[PDB]
Formats: sequence, C-alpha cells, structure tokens
Amino acid sequence: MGEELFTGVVPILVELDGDVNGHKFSVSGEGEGDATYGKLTLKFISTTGKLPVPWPTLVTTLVQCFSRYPDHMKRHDFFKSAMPEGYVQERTIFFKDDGNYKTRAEVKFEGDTLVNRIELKGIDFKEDGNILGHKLEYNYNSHNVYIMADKQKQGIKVNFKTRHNIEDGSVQLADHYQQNTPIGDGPVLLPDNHYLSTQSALSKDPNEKRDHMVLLEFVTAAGITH
Repeated sequence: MGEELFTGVVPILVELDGDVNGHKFSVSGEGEGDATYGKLTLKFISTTGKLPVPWPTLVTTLVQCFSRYPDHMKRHDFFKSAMPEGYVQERTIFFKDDGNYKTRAEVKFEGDTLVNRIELKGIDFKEDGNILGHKLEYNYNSHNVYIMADKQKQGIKVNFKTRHNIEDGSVQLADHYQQNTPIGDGPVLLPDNHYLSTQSALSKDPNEKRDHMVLLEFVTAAGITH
C-alpha cells in the first residue's frame, strides 16, 4: 500500500538488456516522476550494440506507478499498492505482420529511486520490415491503456494498442498483452475495469551525441465515475 511513496518528485532509473533477432543492445534511462500530476520526464541512452529497433517501439517497455489516479479512483491503483517491494511487469507485444517482443521487468524502489529493470527478447522479425529496417517516424500517438483485475494472480491484466507512424504515412500496429503481479506477498489493490489515458512526446537532447530518446509523458486514470 505504497501510494504515499509517490506524493513528491521521485527519481527514476531504467535498465534494459535486449536481444531482437540476435541483435543485442542495452538501454539506460534516468529522470523523475511526479505522480500527483501524472508526469514523467525520462532520457534513455543506448549503451552497447547498435540499437536494432526504432526508439518508439521501446517506449512502452521502458513505470505506470506514476499515473495520476483521481481521488475517487484511488482504490483501483494496483501499481502504487505493490510498492515498495514492487511488481513484475510482463508483456508480449505483437507487431502486426512482423515479430514480437516478450518483456519481463521488475519495478521497485531501491531507497528513494524507483527502478525499472527489464529483459527484452524479440523474435520473428523481418530483416527488411518496419522494425529492423528502421522505417518508423520519431513521434508517438495518444491512446488508452485498458486494465482489469487478475485475482487468481493477485494482480492485473492490461491490454492496449499502439499505432507507430511509418515513414511512408502508414501505421505499424503493436498489440500489447500485459500482466503485472506483486513481488511481495502482502495485499494489493485489485481494480475494477478502467483505463489510463496516456500521451507521450519524443524529443532529442541537442547536446547529446549518443543514440538516445527524451520522453515526456502524462498519464491519467479514467473510466470510473464514483
């Protein structure tokens, strides 16, 4: 029942190891979250092999505990309730007519810092597809993220679509299937069905020569009146 841990500005650290079709890479990220305002500011850096996939395809993988839950919805905030011990967040992300990512992450406090440690495995991608061919625009669409309880696992099931603009004007759909389960064995908040209204803006740091992504994201829970 850790929502009190989020009332201020919280430092965030992200660490990802990835392998997509045998192309290995790592990403570090830093920034801060202000859940009262649903606000995230993050900067990610590619640190090992040449990044084999477009940055926008990594946004969802690279801390939904920073969502703003309206007061009347606070009994539905699983993410903060699992803190500080944290939660495991797992996904399969199906890129339409292309490969899939499978991700496993642990999101938890290490002292004052909220840490997201991730392993990503991608298989079945096309060599010349939109992902491995780097054909996606550096931008990001707004949409809803749908949440339901998974009582049997004392957690939540989450599903949503992202629609990544392709450089030719078309769109590359990514269907996300997600599960979150507590790391600890104490009680958590199991929600009624609702969603997170999630908007994201991507940019570059003009002074950064490493391959990187700056992300500004605002997220608000919605769908339940009362």
